[PDB]
Amino acid sequence: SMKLQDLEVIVTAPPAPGWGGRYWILVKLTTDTGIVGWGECYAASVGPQAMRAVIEDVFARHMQGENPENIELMYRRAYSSGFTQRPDLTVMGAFSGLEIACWDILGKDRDRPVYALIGGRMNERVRGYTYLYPLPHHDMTAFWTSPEMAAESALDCVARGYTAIKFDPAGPYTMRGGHMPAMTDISQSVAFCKAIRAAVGDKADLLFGTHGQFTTAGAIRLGNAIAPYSPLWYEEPIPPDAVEQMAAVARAVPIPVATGERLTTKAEFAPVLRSGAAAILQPALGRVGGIWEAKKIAAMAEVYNAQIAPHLYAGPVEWAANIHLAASIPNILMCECIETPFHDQLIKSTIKVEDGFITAPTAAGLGLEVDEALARAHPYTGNGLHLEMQEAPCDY
Amino acid sequence: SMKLQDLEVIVTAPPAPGWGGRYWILVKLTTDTGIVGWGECYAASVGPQAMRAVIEDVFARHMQGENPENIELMYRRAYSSGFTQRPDLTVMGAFSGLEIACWDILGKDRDRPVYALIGGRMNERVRGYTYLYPLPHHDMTAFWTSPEMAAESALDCVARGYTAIKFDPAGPYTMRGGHMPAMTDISQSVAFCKAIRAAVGDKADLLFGTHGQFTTAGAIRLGNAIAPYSPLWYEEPIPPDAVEQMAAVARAVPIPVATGERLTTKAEFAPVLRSGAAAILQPALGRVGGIWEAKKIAAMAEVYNAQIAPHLYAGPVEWAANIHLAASIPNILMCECIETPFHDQLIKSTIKVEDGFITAPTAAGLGLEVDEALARAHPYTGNGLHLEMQEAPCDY
Amino acid sequence: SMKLQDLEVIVTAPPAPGWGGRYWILVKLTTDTGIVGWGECYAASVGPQAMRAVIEDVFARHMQGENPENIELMYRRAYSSGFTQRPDLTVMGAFSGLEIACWDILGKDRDRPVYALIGGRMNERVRGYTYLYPLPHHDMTAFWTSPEMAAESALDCVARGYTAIKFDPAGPYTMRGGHMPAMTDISQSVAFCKAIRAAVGDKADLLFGTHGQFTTAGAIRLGNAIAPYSPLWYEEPIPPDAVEQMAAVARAVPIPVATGERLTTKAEFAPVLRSGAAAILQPALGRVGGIWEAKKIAAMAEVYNAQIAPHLYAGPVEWAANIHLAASIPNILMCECIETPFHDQLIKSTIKVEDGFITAPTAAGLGLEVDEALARAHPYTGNGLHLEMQEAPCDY
Amino acid sequence: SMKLQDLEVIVTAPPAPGWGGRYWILVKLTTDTGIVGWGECYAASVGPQAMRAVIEDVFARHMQGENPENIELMYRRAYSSGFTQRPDLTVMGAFSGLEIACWDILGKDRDRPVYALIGGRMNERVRGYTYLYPLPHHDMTAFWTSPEMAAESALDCVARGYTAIKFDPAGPYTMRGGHMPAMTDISQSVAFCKAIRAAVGDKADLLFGTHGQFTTAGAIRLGNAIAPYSPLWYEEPIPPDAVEQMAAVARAVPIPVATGERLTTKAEFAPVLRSGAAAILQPALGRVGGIWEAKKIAAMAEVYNAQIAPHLYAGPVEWAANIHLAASIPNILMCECIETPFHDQLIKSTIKVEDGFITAPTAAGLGLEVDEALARAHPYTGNGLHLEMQEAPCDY
Amino acid sequence: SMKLQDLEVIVTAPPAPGWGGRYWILVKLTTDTGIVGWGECYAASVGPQAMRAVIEDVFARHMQGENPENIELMYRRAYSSGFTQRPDLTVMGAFSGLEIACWDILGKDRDRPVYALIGGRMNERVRGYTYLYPLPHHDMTAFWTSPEMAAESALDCVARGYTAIKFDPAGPYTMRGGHMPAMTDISQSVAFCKAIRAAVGDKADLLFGTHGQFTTAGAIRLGNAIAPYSPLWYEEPIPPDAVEQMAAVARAVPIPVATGERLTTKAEFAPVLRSGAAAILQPALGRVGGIWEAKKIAAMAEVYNAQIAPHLYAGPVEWAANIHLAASIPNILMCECIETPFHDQLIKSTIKVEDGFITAPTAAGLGLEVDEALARAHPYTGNGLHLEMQEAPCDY
Repeated sequence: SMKLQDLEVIVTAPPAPGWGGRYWILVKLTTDTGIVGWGECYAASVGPQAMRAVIEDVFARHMQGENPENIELMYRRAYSSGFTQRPDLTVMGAFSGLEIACWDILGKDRDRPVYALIGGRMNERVRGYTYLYPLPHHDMTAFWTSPEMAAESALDCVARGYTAIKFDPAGPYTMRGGHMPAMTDISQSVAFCKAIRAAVGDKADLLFGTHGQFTTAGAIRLGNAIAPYSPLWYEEPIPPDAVEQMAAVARAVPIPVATGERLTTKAEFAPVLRSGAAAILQPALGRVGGIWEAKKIAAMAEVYNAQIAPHLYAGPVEWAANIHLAASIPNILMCECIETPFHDQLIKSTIKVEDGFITAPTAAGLGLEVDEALARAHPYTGNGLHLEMQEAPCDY
Repeated sequence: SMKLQDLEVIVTAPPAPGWGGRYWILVKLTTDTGIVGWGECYAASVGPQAMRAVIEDVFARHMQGENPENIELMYRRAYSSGFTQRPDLTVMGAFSGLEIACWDILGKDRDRPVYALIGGRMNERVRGYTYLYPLPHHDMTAFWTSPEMAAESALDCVARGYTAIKFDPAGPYTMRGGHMPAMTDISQSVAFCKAIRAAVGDKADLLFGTHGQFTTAGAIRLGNAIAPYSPLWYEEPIPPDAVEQMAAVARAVPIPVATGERLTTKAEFAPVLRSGAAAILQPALGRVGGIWEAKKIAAMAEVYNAQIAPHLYAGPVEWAANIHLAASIPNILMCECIETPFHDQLIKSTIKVEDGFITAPTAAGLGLEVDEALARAHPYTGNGLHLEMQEAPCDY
Repeated sequence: SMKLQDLEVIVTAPPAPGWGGRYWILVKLTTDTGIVGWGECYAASVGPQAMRAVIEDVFARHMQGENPENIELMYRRAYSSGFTQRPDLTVMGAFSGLEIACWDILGKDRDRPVYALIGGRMNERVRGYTYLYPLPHHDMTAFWTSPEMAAESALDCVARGYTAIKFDPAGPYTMRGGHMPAMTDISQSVAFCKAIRAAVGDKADLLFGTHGQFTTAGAIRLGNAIAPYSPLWYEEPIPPDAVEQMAAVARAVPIPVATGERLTTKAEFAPVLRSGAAAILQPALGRVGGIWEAKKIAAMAEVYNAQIAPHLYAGPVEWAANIHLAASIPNILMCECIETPFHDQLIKSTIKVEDGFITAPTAAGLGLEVDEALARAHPYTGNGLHLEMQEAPCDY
Repeated sequence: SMKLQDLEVIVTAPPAPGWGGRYWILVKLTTDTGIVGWGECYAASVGPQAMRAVIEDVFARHMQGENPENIELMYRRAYSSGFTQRPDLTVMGAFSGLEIACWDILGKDRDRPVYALIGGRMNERVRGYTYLYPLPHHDMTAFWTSPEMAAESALDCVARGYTAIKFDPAGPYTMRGGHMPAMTDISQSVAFCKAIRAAVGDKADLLFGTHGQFTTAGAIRLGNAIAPYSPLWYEEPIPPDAVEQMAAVARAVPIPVATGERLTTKAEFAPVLRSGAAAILQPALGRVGGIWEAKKIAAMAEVYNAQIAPHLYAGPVEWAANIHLAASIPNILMCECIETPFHDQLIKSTIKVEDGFITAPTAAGLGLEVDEALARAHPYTGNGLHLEMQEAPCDY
Repeated sequence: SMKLQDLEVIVTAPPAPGWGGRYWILVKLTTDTGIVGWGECYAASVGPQAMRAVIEDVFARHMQGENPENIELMYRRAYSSGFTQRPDLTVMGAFSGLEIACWDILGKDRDRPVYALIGGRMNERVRGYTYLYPLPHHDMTAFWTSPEMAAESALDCVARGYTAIKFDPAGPYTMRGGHMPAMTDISQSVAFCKAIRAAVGDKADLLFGTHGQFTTAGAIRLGNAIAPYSPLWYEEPIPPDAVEQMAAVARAVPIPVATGERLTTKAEFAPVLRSGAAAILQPALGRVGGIWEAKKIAAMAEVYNAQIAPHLYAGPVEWAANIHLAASIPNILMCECIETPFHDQLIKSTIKVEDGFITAPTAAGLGLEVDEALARAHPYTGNGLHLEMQEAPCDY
């Protein structure tokens, strides 16, 4: 009948230049019958050590002993934990990773690809995209304020088959809340869009990968400045804590709005759709509630004629979860990709970006072979968080 | 992979008094590997023979030769058939039954119950309800306008474990569209409620089960008249073709509004939730687009703090799908039930109501032993449609 | 007094190149007094043979034996059939054709043109428009992605007296639901507009004739990309299954939105006008519920200061119905025309486009002389639907 | 085609006690081919003498020498007269009566009843209702403030077969605008409903026939007070010049609101429906724009799940146009009736109320035989308008 | 300036019967200058052990080595931790308790009560209230379903000077989400209100203390049922994850809605007020973001003419922060109180309820003298969370 039994947490630090963050939180579950599943947690409101305790509390309290088929039940338990029953970002981070592991386990038990268990091969291939990263000759410090070098990266990404590319020239996000962009921030953003569009012409779409730096006013001003270059989407124009405000940006600029990487559960995505705050949803599966929760959200997007674009600023296990969701949904737009040697070998190259696209895996579960020894051979030893928000204010 | 190859359509007609309708449309699917699934189409816009052609077409065009795992894909094909991509009540009725059979097949192939493949056993048991049917010693003509006899039935249902009962005392629905209830329609309604509430007290809920006879004005007048007897739902107050009007009713009466049986696809249920037209959804699985589609709707009701009460005015195969949906969703209210000797024997009693509740089936697929020879022995020889809207006007 | 007695269904297949689709579903009704009427059905959710049974069911069940004068009555039965009373796309497709045939009958009985029966000659002549089709010297396959050949074709349309021309360069529509355009899809749309606008100058309006390929975001991006060339309308920017979304496109682009060819009944058109989803309504009379239902819709659009543009992707019979509707309403915009030899011959040339306009017919009924012989000598033997949604995704 | 040629206006004055008003304005049209049609104008802003000049002007400018078939065209002309194109109550009151005569003419030319021309026999019998008028033995002046005597009248109406009766005990309407009812106005209204509901029980519906006397606040207070007696409708709760405000009453009281007897054209009825100001429309056909205009309005009501209750405070001719409209619309609710010997005599007893209902007429046109001699023998010699608004304030 | 230096977490467990929960999480902060401040964390998503790691992380990352005066800055840091900047229930539960200790420290440094620091003594006495707990002679298990015994408790509370009492007879809250109440749930709720209102008369207000058990529909049914007994408020009618939905209850029932004990930060309270979801806010200070955050929220409530009713289901330390908030805000309504010997002892009887009220404290800071030894002598040895959500479904 099958029962979840063992939990291991492995925090692994990607090697410099560390595209993808300071550390990835990996979970490995084992059933009483020995079926092993991998998952990944997306949480950094507190550090990895605190998260370990959180993940183990979630697992023991709501999941250990349970039949892995009972995803609804386990979600309801974690979501309701401690008389809450409302989005707990940290707890959901914990549960999402464990839940993804459950799916990897279910695919192995059923001997099918995960997407085959959740609606079938809707898509043979999935369109991918990547951030513009420094080229092996780019001054890695200048590269981040250089329209010219970004355009070079864009050109290289296109040659590799990518049909869309993301970037954020808009300046620093801070702990202070939204701020008005400096004029130089606006000019910079225009120069980037101008340079990158001129480079790739029609061959690719531009994704403005803003990080919620701005007040509604600021976002609108910046939104209209980059409008002329025909960006596919305008990501997180304002901080994730004001739904009606983001819908206000959406109405005021011609660019489609994208958001979701910092949201969790359908409870939070529902109002985003209902108000018109975004036309493109970007869950981080390691945060949002897992694959199933994300299937629910994707069905919601359908009735708003909206598309999903799964977030990735983490490791290849989370990414695999994204691919499997992407594969099973009619309204997929594209999957975010982070192509590094370390991403590739953590899973022994089992899933791969091929000329811009990702093919639906054939292997069982997530289709991964996780290199646990490599994972353990790279411990995190910093005291920072996976991601961090600047202390200093915008520079005028 | 398994491919769907064969299709058999079987129209069977319930022996009198025919609780459940004039005929049930069963589809029996078989894959190339010899696995058999049963589905049930809920479609009566035209007769069984036209529907047979519709079902045959839909199957050959969009499903035959396809991996049964690909439910998303097949739904998209059917939904879009012929450059439509909007709800087609007749095609979707055909697809719904085929899609159901697909899940029976997948359940057998995985050797698991259907609910285990769609989120797991969220519910060990499911609350049931029945309509108030005449007792053996009841004049089967007088019964339907009799508060006194309806109360005897109410009592009999309570003694049998049922914790909820439905009735409709409000007069006939006609081809004409909504009308104003005769004042005697309101009086008879209030008298039913008075009698049934008196008899059961707290042991059961009252489900006022209208058939959309009324104009908005009329529906609101009726609703306010039966509100004192505290019904749990007010079902289809008006016709299924004006969401905003139903919401109007919902805002003007204290009773929760239930609707669904005449709706199809999530594209029609979305505006129902969005506009406040109904707090309780009642999809007919043989009509909405199948089990998967209904899972998406249940997920949608979920962010409206709303619940699902699967419709049943058909045979035991559709009921079975209702119950596998029910067992899998946290936001289930109750399942419509119809206990007749024919229902029971058509599935060799494999699924049964017990003391008002239904236990999550255990066997593979839908968990049924369909008695094909018995269904074929009961051909439909009538001229009528499964249901009919009378021609005569409301009698004043 | 006279009654509807006999029905013949005749499916006819136009010769290549096939402007008008794969087949037209013609209905011929005969009264017991021997008067003959013709009509056309617009339905392709299932194939010709299935429709035959549906049409035959609809007629036998609700129309046969009935006084043709009773349009309201027969509509209520079909609309309500089998306890539905919400739009059934397949049943209404069938009914519309029978309904149009009834009008032809009525016109022949009254010895007056149909328009004279439904409000009189409001318009002496009716403004027409056409798709841009390949000129004889055009590469058939290259033409469809060539701004240059389109402008050549558009110039020929102006020469023949057309004052508006339609085209769709935006790419393929798929069963997957709305997608985001490739930048090439946008570029190409712009080049088509630039080219076609430069050729015709003020001499003709451009109608951007899109097909619901896109997501709301994608539709908005495309929309104000083509705005600089001043299209008279922006057709079906998104799929027909999300009203509120289409209104969202309408608020965001400066172009007037037209829609309706995949809609049926006033019940579906009412929320389109009410929501501001479209300023221009394009019923297909063979689908929408017939000439009468279409008059009701046209009067509805009147109180929204909106107009009607009858859709044609079918035969001269549906077209005849369109023109009689057109001649009878104040708020007529224009009438889609498909000028092929076979369109002409099937009605022995009884109605003609002349220098871009059609003159109100004088002959009784629809004013046609249908060439049954011709129709029967062109049967449809194909396996496809009149129209079809492609399975492959948009190419990126 | 035949052309409208001659106009004859005939103002006739019902004998005492004169239920139906001070005078009816009849029009008699003759075609060049000698066909005679009768209609009725409903206009009293200015007196009989000024209205003659209005009617003669409208006829000569817009309708004389036109084919009577061209109803849309003639409406467009009158509606637009003198660069207006917005509802002109006075002009439309003239055109409505002329329009009705056109339908009478058309029915005779076609040799069918008018309803057979406008959608056919949707209804075989029309449900009727009547004001509570004094019984012979009643003090004709005490009666209007006597719940007891009103109850005797209602009870007599039920014996004659009526299933709904109307009354207004709410006090006088003044030229001042809406006022707050005196507490005595409210208590008397209550005492009327109580006595009439007690007398009729379920045998008849109560139609509260207010005359827009009250401010919104006052309307709401009155409505709530009478709610307990369950009136089918609450007529003109406030003046007809603030729709948003009437919607406010409708939302604040449980009683279905009815209005329309003082509105004209679909341009004024659209906002009523659209805002939820009324659930029941009551056009006066001699004012609203004619039979065709009433048809468009009825179609509009359909998509709001609302009904039509044709107004009558005039002669038998406008009543006939009411009956033919009612016969042709699915959403009829009931027709107001005024039973006096003079009504009967003016049309030679040709259409009658029988046991509460009216059977669809059979003779051609309106099916009337108007007694011109009797009309010309009853000249209006008074100065008063058909109806008037009190000068004196409400009495507190 | 002084800097926060040391943190000490102390989990303490109230003795039986343990009103106030399973354990309280206290924090003790010391400055480099040796000043000691106490606070209380309100978090139970995860257990005491995980929360320690959370609290220690938050303190070390964001507050250690900071001037305690910088409350805005420390909040901004914690709120934003790890690129979040949206409400994190778990992290905020940690920071809230730390924040309270900061205020205790500040009050001591300034040598004034905390309220004197945050707007001053707006109120000299705070109005209090309490749950109905069992009286000694009560069967401690029969009591919770005994209207009779609850009435005895309420009556005892009135003798002690309370002017408002809270109770919840509505049934259990489950991890499943909202459910429909059983009729017995509704009848018992009614019997509770009746017996308690009868006993207290006008001497006290009834606070219906529901726990978000119900679906919207169910919430509305329950509310209407209890309305007659005139409760001052209706607490958490539904789960805290659908504001639009809670506003819907508020509009549908006459009882003022209260909520907030499960929300955090002004970012979640703003939409509540803005949508009319609640008229009375009840923040748990140990969860919402601290005393300062509660102050901003109270100011927000002011412009909505809404009040604040500080939540307490924890120890005396959070209660103290409640009292100081209450003392400083114009729109206080009442403070929840839990009177156990252990509450008293933990703070050495230093703040007390007297005759239903609490007098503004006088000693510096929180005005408490926390008994660390008593706290450290009552370790939590259980595994359960402070509160939990039932697994079992509602019993019908």
